[PDB]
Amino acid sequence: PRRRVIGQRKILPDPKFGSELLAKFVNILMVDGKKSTAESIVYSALETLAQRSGKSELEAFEVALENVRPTVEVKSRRVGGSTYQVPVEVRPVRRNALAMRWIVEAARKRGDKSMALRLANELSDAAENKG
Amino acid sequence: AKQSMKAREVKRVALADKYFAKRAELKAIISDVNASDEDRWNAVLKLQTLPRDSSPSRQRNRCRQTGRPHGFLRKFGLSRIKVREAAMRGEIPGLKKASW
Amino acid sequence: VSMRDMLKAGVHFGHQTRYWNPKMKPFIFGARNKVHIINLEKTVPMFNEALAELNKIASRKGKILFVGTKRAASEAVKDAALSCDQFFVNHRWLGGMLTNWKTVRQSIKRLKDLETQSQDGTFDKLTKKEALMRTRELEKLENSLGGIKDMGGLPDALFVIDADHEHIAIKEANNLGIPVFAIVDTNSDPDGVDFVIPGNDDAIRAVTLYLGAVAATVREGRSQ
Amino acid sequence: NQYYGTGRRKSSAARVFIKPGNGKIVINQRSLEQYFGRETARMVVRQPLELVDMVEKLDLYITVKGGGISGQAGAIRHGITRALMEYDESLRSELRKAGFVTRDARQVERKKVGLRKARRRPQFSKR
Amino acid sequence: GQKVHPNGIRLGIVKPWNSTWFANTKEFADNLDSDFKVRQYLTKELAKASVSRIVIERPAKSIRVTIHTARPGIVIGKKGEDVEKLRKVVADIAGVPAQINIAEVRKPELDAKLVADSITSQLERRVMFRRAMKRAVQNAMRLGAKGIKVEVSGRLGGAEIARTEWYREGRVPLHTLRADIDYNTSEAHTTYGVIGVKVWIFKGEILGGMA
Amino acid sequence: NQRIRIRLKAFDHRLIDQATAEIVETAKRTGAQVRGPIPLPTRKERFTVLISPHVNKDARDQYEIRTHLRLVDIVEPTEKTVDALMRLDLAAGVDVQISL
Amino acid sequence: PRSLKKGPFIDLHLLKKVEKAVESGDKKPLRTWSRRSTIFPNMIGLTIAVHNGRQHVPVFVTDEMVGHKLGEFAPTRTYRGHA
Amino acid sequence: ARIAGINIPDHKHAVIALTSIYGVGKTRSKAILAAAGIAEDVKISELSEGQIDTLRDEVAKFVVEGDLRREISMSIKRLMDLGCYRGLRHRRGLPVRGQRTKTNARTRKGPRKPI
RNA sequence: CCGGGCUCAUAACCCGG
RNA sequence: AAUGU
RNA sequence: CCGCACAAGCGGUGGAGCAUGUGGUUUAAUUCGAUGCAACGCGAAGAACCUUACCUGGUCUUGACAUCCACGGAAGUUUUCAGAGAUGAGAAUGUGCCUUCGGGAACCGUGAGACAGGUGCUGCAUGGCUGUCGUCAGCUCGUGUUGUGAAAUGUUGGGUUAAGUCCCGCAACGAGCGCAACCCUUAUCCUUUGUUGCCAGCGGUCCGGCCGGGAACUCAAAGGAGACUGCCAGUGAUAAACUGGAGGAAGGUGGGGAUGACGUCAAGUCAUCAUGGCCCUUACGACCAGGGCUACACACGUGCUACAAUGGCGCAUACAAAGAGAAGCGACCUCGCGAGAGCAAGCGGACCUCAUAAAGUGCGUCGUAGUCCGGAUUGGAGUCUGCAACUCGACUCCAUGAAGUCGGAAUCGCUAGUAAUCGUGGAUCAGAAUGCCACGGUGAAUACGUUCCCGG
Ligand SMILES: [Mg+2]
Ligand SMILES: [Mg+2]
Ligand SMILES: [Mg+2]
Ligand SMILES: [Mg+2]
Ligand SMILES: [Mg+2]
Ligand SMILES: [Mg+2]
Ligand SMILES: [Mg+2]
Ligand SMILES: [Mg+2]
Ligand SMILES: [Mg+2]
Ligand SMILES: [Mg+2]
Ligand SMILES: [Mg+2]
Ligand SMILES: [Mg+2]
Ligand SMILES: [Mg+2]
Ligand SMILES: [Mg+2]
Ligand SMILES: [Mg+2]
Ligand SMILES: [Mg+2]
Ligand SMILES: [Mg+2]
Ligand SMILES: [Mg+2]
Ligand SMILES: [Mg+2]
Ligand SMILES: [Mg+2]
Ligand SMILES: [Mg+2]
Ligand SMILES: [Mg+2]
Ligand SMILES: [Mg+2]
Ligand SMILES: [Mg+2]
Ligand SMILES: [Mg+2]
Ligand SMILES: [Mg+2]
Ligand SMILES: [Mg+2]
Ligand SMILES: [Mg+2]
Ligand SMILES: [Mg+2]
Ligand SMILES: [Mg+2]
Ligand SMILES: [Zn+2]
Repeated sequence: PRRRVIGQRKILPDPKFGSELLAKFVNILMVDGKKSTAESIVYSALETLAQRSGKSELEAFEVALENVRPTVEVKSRRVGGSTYQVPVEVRPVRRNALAMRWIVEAARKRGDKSMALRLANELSDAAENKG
Repeated sequence: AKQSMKAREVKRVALADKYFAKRAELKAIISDVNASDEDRWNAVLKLQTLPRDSSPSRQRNRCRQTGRPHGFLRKFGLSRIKVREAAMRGEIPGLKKASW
Repeated sequence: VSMRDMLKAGVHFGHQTRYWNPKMKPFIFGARNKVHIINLEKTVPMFNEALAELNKIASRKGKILFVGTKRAASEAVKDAALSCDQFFVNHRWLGGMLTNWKTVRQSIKRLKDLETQSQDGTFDKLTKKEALMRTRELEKLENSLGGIKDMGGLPDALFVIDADHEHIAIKEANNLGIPVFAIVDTNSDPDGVDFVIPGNDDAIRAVTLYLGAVAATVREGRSQ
Repeated sequence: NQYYGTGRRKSSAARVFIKPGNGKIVINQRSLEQYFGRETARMVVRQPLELVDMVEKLDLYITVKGGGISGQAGAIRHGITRALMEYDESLRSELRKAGFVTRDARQVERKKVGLRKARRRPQFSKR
Repeated sequence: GQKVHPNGIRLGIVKPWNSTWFANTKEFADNLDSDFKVRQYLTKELAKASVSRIVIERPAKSIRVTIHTARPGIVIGKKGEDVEKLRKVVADIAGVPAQINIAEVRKPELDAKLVADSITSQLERRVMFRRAMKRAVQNAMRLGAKGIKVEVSGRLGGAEIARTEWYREGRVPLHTLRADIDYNTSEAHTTYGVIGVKVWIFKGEILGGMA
Repeated sequence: NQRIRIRLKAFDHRLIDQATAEIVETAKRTGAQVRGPIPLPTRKERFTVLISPHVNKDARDQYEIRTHLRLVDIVEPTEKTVDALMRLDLAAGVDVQISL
Repeated sequence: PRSLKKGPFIDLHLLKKVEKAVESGDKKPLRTWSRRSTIFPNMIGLTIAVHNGRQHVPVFVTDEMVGHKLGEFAPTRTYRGHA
Repeated sequence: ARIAGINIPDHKHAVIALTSIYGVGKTRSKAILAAAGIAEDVKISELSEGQIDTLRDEVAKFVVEGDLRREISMSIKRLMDLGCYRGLRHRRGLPVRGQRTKTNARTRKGPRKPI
């Protein structure tokens, strides 16, 4: 907003685990408020990744996220009065958000037959850091 | 709405009132499932004979006051153009702006 | 009042030398260190005669008014006035107080009215917020009108702590031809004064001497 | 004794008649799992007991009505929280600090003149 | 900016509904029409009366009507003579027994409608409108000790180009719900075209709502 | 036992409160057992019309009518009670219905 | 279309005119306006001048058109191409 | 399998592979599969020839394919010979059952061309 | 070339065939 | 981007 | 300095088809009106006939609509012939009512005029009503002022707000209209009234609050309590204000609504209505039938359904809110693949009906494809209203299966219970909702910040 600063909105932690990160992932992934289906898909891809690679669903998920977290950005800001593409640091929250958004974009573009499949394969790629 | 319009309407309504029973009865005849084909045929033939305006449909629910043939309310018998005024005179009993 | 009193009272002090203020080279004892020195020997006659006039004024039932905006004498002016039940302005001279007394009367009315309601206490009938507002407003009015509310009309003369700090009041009063008794210090102009006390205008002791002599005179003349 | 509380979320109402018991859950005289098609609402509603870790010791005789699955779940939770502290005051401090106690007030907007929706407007014609 | 009717805003609590009889949807439209017919007839009858207002009532399957005017005598008639001339036809259009009641306006200057009707009459009688507004507001401020606003609009002075003008005195918090405004308007015929009028009279910051 | 039942309709809740007051007291004095008038949910009809003549098409404003309800029932009412209820006549804005 | 229970429609004056014509063997074209009239078999081999808002269009009844309207064969509007 | 002429139903669930027959919508397909007492789901494969043949008989009862279209053409030609409103618009490639001709008529008129 | 964009226009420039 | 009520 | 004015988000338009409005063209006629923003799913909350103002033909001339005079007849009812109809021609028929007993009132016909009639002109002659700046924080007056005057001052400066909100300094002093507030709706608790509404605890039950009982609970509608920066801190010129904390259902305008300060656009409306003034009187008035308002090489606006596995198809099975009903809404039961048909209970409606919400969720299936995708077009045949569906209605079954696989230049909207997504109602209305207004269910991301925009 122009005039003065604002905060941000809090949301539920997932009852199944309690990973707010997962809460944000399901949210960013959800469409048309269809949260039930979204969480179903998330859990399916989560398990079919962790149980085919790594030890614990949550831990595999986390390390995968890590493996793609960025640190710098370039989106221009008119700091000098013009649209300079100055590279500035990225907020850790923003880092996570971008990581999640990107990985979900990849799963969307991965294929047609199983959303759960596409997702798990994407995150397997992420954990392996070749994706 | 020109006076001729209203004359037409009043004549129409009066006449429609005149033939109501006759037409309803012949309708009952015609629709009847088991009714003789010939009787149905004759009834249908006759129904043409009645005045065209007699049919209730040809009316129009004009505003009572202005007679404007649009924006009519049955709840009030008037065009939208008038009910706002009458409402805000507070004359329309218990009529008040809705803020819920 | 002895001249020695004026010297002790620091009446002789002077303002820092001012460019293009050559209006009053005369009437000054001297100057040094950017301090112009006042001719108190002139003060003694001027002072005593101003008192001589004021005695008659008070014997006239003369309504004096005392105006003070040099903060150092704000108390003193009120005290001398109340010593003779005379009216005063310790507060700022909000301007117009004379030239649109026509206007000011209304404010006087409203002050009276809020006083009356306070004595009714019917503020409590209103929301507490409004009542505290009402009290605030009444105080705000009393802050300035208290020293003049009682006169019911224009005074008979002005007493000025300092021809300068009280400038606007003098300006206003001159339009009516009201006499002005004023202290004029170096770098201050009698041009607007009727009766002048040559003396330092920014020393409390000088204020005290002026006001004591003045109040004694006004009290006696009023009391005949 | 009898302990009671009322709950309301969205546009739903819930009666919580609750008594020292064994934690059985009866919702409209139905099993919780039979009530909500997914554990989700079950997980959500069980939380207030979860804080107290006293999940085992009441008998729950319950109604919820109106709204939808989710609002209803929320009403169930609200009523349960109230009825519980209504049962025992001393738990109230931890309960509120634990963020259970408030009542949600958000509700819907009406449709408005010139709007298709609460906060959506027809196409503008670009100029 | 165009305004909302003062009466309508004040109608819910401060201003009475000139009619308040009950009806189902069934009778409602014709009940309204009967009220309209009667009142128009009354206005012609009451024009000499210049009655401020008329309420129509439907107690117990029978109608009733009350009229407020500047002069009780004008509207009534000696020994109640004329009132019955009206009662006949009003009971007739009403199709039901009818009765007339008259409430005197005790300070006609304080009625928006009366002020407006007077102003309009003088206008049609070629009295200078500005003088009319002057004296009217003068009376109002003298008598009510409370604000008044007034306006006029049209081919003022028979000019070839139209215009409007208005005048205010004292307080007129139209926006405040608590403030009560006697609002009305009127018509002033002109040898050329039309002239309109509108009035707002603040009388006292109500305490106690409709009660 | 004989049961008398009473419903009331009008546009003002206060008016109906007072009417009921009259209805109950008149039945109390006469000594019939009286059921306290039962409040009931009210209907509200809503409407809106274009408030502007000719082309401008926005700005329709809305209005609402609220009709309040109250109910009273009398059991084993005294005959004097019954006629006493009959005797009462309600304000023009009030609409009354009684049933046995 | 018209319910079968309801039976066919024809406009009585027209029916009388056609019955009379066939009986007489006059066989001259019949002015009319009753587009809504339905075509019947008895009127086969006949000719009818159907009004079209401006003019009565000649038409030669034949068995094929039986069961049609009379207005179906009498176009009202016109169109000859924008270009 | 070759059925109802020279048509080959693909080897999908019998009912839909049967709908593949032109002139056979889902209704007729369900009907035929019922009549044969044949589970609709079955592939076209795994059917003894006799089941195929009884299906051939079944479809025999239809009006289908070449004769279907032949009839359609006869109806439309019949319509076109009339000179009526419907026939004229039929021959003009214009909406025939009363849709606006000002706009939204492509599927009948065709892709836009310049004026 | 025509037709669409750009303006409060008409140009400039812009898009599509 | 030149000229324009 | 400010706000969907950018930035960060989400998702559309622009292409496909159709719906709808408009430009042009065309026609006997396609009735009239609205125009950057602020016309163009707009007047119109609903054109088959009527509507209807236009076209074509047929008709009338004190007249379709009102009074006034004379004159003749109760009224009215039933019925035939011509005519597309308007009308024309006849038949019997009524034959009455109050009558002071004179007649009169009733009505009806004819005749005489005076007049009637206009959707004919002017929104730049007008009133009324409406759009627009803009729910933008401003706008002015009295006295005084000082300045010779023309004036300005007030209303500027120092802090602070959503704000001319407030504090402070201050030739100005004080006032009014805007702001805020007084109002509805909404959130927690109480009193009070308990059926048609309620069932915790009683007793019985075929288990059906079914009924005995019960006034707890929920709930209904009236009336009360409830938030004040009030509290702690801190900070600030001690000011005002600002930051945090507790308490609490609700914390700092708790949310939403109404409410639109002076005035701008000779903005719009002579077609709701009003009217200056002006044009027409066998016609610019009126009646009748059919035709048009929906045409159709093209351009434009707004929209609906899409191009599919988050999906398609089948079987089973959860949870809402609000409205409308007497020529009405209409159950149960029977008939039909279906639209529907027949019989007929209840409810003016906490009682009866409309009327079983859909998204969700268990099981199964479909494997990326012009598809079990999409659905238009076209054929055939049916139901309903209505006198009457040819031009031109909606709705049902079989069969037919376009384009279309995310869409350039360019561009719209949104900050939470919002966007998005999914169902319900009502009004105009015989019949005709992809428009318009309400109602629930499910239900998010983004915000560095003020530098380029845009209007203030
Ligand atoms: Mg109709
Ligand atoms: Mg049990
Ligand atoms: Mg139920
Ligand atoms: Mg719109
Ligand atoms: Mg919705
Ligand atoms: Mg408004
Ligand atoms: Mg098919
Ligand atoms: Mg942006
Ligand atoms: Mg125009
Ligand atoms: Mg005939
Ligand atoms: Mg005659
Ligand atoms: Mg204008
Ligand atoms: Mg103009
Ligand atoms: Mg100024
Ligand atoms: Mg603001
Ligand atoms: Mg109780
Ligand atoms: Mg400090
Ligand atoms: Mg403090
Ligand atoms: Mg706290
Ligand atoms: Mg507050
Ligand atoms: Mg306000
Ligand atoms: Mg016609
Ligand atoms: Mg049109
Ligand atoms: Mg399909
Ligand atoms: Mg219906
Ligand atoms: Mg294709
Ligand atoms: Mg057909
Ligand atoms: Mg959709
Ligand atoms: Mg709908
Ligand atoms: Mg309806
Ligand atoms: Zn000094």
